[PDB]
Amino acid sequence: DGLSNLARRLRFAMKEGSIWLGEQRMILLHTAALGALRKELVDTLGMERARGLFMRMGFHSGVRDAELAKTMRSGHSDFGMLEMGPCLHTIEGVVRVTPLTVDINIAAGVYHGEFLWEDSFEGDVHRQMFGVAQAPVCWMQIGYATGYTSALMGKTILYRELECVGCGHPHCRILGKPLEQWEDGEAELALYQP
Amino acid sequence: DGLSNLARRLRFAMKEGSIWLGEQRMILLHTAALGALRKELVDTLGMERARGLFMRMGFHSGVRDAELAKTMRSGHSDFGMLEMGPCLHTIEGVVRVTPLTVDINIAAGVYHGEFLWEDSFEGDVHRQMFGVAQAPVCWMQIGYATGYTSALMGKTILYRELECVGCGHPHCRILGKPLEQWEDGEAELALYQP
Ligand SMILES: Cc1ccc(O)cc1C
Ligand SMILES: Cc1ccc(O)cc1C
Ligand SMILES: [Zn+2]
Ligand SMILES: [Zn+2]
Repeated sequence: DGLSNLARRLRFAMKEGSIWLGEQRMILLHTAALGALRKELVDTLGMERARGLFMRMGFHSGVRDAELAKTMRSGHSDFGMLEMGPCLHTIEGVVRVTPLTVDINIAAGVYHGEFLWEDSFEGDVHRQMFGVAQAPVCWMQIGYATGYTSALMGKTILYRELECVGCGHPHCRILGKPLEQWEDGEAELALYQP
Repeated sequence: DGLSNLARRLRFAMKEGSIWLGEQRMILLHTAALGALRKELVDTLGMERARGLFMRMGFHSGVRDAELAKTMRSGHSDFGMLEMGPCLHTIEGVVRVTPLTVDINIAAGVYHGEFLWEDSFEGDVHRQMFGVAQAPVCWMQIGYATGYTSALMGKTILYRELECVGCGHPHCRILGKPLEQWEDGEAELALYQP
């Protein structure tokens, strides 16, 4: 439903050699190509520095998709507004999202969201070049959620992966909530600065 | 155009959150998101380190798409083979290509090709993050042509931008030819090494 609706805002304009999602120009990019960039970045700047670059890239994508969802706001509930995010992420072929428990009220600054991630392109791309890892590896995907939800709520909303396919788990699972409700929220917020 | 022929190799499966072009998984990525990453890489590693990283990412994309083109060899001419490169580059929303002159024989190792680039995503976004540039800026786009053509020929075909919108130019213009037919071809080839 949310997919069908938002999918109509994705258009291919070959006569411009361009692709548009709402107001934003998009490119189709091979995950292998992004994966080899990630490898170079990790290999030369280190896992931590690379994680941040990607999280902030994901952050701007999410902010942009939130602007797009903001225009499509009429008739939609707060949850329906939130749902567009997972939907765009899915349309963009990034990940398949299933909302598990979602508590939102934008007026009241209420947000607590848990989501299932399946077929995370990031997790199964890190795998093909690093194998399994200690910490969660879907950095760009997390930044997108963070970006999208913070833009929607008009306040800092951070996300963490509780489990991730690149750690060896069967799925990625994420939790989003306001900066105040994270035990190390200040360290988390830092990663989103250049 | 044969954009039609290749269009059938692009399959969107939203009900799964994935996009495949031939046998490569793809994502739709906001050019503004790539722009932000590009900005951080320049500021942190310099113009030339970054240019290298993008050329190499583009190179990987090109090599993968030439693999797709090869499965569609059918009863195509060498030029018709060559032509799927520009077609894929246009399907992926990167740029629209116009051949000026194309001289190719894969068997004999001959290649000399000049093209127009219109509506370059990469030139357009570089200007938005840095302004007009001193030298051509469609790094990822050049690497793709290089990678695609080199993989198709089984020999190193390097491309250079003679003109670029990122420079104040009303369009981009490129020249591709074998390594040995460039005077500086050994220092150009260096950028394709991590
Ligand atoms: C809000 C949002 C957007 C995209 C996702 O993958 C997940 C979430 C939670
Ligand atoms: C070969 C090839 C591939 C992609 C382009 O944009 C241009 C050329 C010439
Ligand atoms: Zn993950
Ligand atoms: Zn250019």
